[PDB]
Amino acid sequence: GEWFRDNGKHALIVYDDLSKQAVAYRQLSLLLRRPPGREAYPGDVFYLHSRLLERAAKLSEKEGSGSLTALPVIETQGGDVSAYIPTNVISITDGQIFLEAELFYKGIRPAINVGLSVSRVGSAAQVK
Amino acid sequence: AEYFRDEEGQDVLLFIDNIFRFTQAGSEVSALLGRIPSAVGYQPTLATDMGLLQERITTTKKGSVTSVQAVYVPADDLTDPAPATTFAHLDATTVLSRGISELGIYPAVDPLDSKSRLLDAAVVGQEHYDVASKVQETLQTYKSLQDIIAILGMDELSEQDKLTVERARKIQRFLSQPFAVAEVFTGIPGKLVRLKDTVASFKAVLEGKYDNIPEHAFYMVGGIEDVVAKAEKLAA
Amino acid sequence: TLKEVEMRLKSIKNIEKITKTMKIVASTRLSKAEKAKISAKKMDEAEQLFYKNAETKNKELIVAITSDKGLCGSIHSQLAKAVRRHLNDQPNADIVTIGDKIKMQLLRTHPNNIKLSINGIGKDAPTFQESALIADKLLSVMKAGTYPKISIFYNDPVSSLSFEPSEKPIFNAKTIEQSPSFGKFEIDTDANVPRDLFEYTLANQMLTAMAQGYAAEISARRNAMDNASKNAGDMINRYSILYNRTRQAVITNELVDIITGASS
Repeated sequence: GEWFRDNGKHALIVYDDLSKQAVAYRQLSLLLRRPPGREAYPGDVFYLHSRLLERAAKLSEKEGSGSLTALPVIETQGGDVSAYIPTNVISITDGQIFLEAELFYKGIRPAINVGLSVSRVGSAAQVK
Repeated sequence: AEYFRDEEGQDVLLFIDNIFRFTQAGSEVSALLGRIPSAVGYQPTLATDMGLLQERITTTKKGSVTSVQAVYVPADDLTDPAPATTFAHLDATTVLSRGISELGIYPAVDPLDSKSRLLDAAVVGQEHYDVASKVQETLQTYKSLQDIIAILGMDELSEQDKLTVERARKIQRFLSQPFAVAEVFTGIPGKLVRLKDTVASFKAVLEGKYDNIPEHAFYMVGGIEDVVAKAEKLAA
Repeated sequence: TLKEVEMRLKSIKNIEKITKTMKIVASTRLSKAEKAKISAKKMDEAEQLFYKNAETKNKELIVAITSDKGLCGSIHSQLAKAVRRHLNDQPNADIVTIGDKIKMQLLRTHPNNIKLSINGIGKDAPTFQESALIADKLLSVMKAGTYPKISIFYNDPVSSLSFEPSEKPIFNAKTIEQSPSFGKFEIDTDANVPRDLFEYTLANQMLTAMAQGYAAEISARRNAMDNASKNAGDMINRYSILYNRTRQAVITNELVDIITGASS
């Protein structure tokens, strides 16, 4: 994606999903016998996800006005929005679209839970 | 199964009961193999282990594979790492829950907590998908009001909610079915319902054309015709 | 499981707060309800003694008033059910419903066999003028001569909690003219006194029935809300127990994982 970003085009990258990447890193690190952390995840998973997340940007006109946009996906288990990986990724991301199973079965689809959802860029991104 | 698929050229039907134990085996050897324990003691390699196992169970250009896998759920807690990893691999999932089985309704499939890729109208046709949508919505509405029911009784709801709850409690039982294998366990003859009859029956129930019947008529019977027959049999 | 018990806890707690606030509100309104009941009973009882001097005796019109305000016990519907049974046992009658809850209950039992439009009254305690106006409107569309048999269906407080439906017939104007057992009473046939006494009787009986039903309804809603608070407390306690057990279990899993990590 950075090729499109740096050459003045616009690209959006979707990760489906970063939690399984973290699980793969947990396996890899544990078999390297690095010390475990919370919930047996390795001690630098935040430094993992942040390195991926920070690459999203819109470049200034000094570098051709290109942009890379990220839309990662997280599979929370049992609604544990406070879990280690969800907590870190929430701390990292600009805004969160929360999807609630209860609304989905209630026929409201695509079931975005508006009250919990947040966007920081907000009004600057919408068309007038 | 793979040799039959790739060499004989036949389509094959593969049953695996129950695949969960595979992962559990990996746990047992994990400590003696010297791995650091993963979450709740599972082996670190769980994800790629199940991958190397189950990515082999797939249709290919050389032949079709239809497979049914059943997973034991420790403590009936679906959040356990093994079933949670397993969800990613299945095209269709139908959770069985003690919540309905303890009430004695069988086969006790959870009509809310299940999914399939073929649900969309592009496959079943709109007339089927709409009935599916309204069935799920009705059951979910009943569940959402069930908390209040406990405190204010069935009389407290408005007419719309009360009628919706009546429809929901009818439907929830109408999903029950006497399996041919289950005769031993139930004394009820087995009933097999074709898909079109099922869609028609649930559309009929939602459209109010069979509203008046007591709940007991829907329980352990297949097809609306046999529901009517049981209604008459219970009236006698 | 943990989050499910948390959400159901939140729902139960919300409903319980509603129950407690409504409990205090109904407890406050009950006193004025009772005082108005006593006044109406005294007045209509004097009227009833004046009738007793006559030794009163008997499509028929039945008027039943149940407060439109919901959140009460089943009693509001139950009386509507009881009269419905009385309707079944006497198909010659005609039914009139004076309230929203009774209107809903009757609509499920006899939507079009007989029609009498009444609504919007249950927002406040009864008053003599309201009952008189409602009575004048009630017989206006169906002459009393077309309904010589009459019935009024009300609720009475068997106790602070207990409630009991009952009724008292409206003595028709034709019946008031027949002077059954009233031979000793002073009369003047030149006057409208029969019809005037009919209309006054209908107004006073409407007032008495409304007052009795209203006091019984307020008492019933208070008692029902107390029972609701009881059930809500049981609900919250049980889910709280399951809540803390589940929390300890998950924390135990986390503890075990960190313990095994450290030892290696």
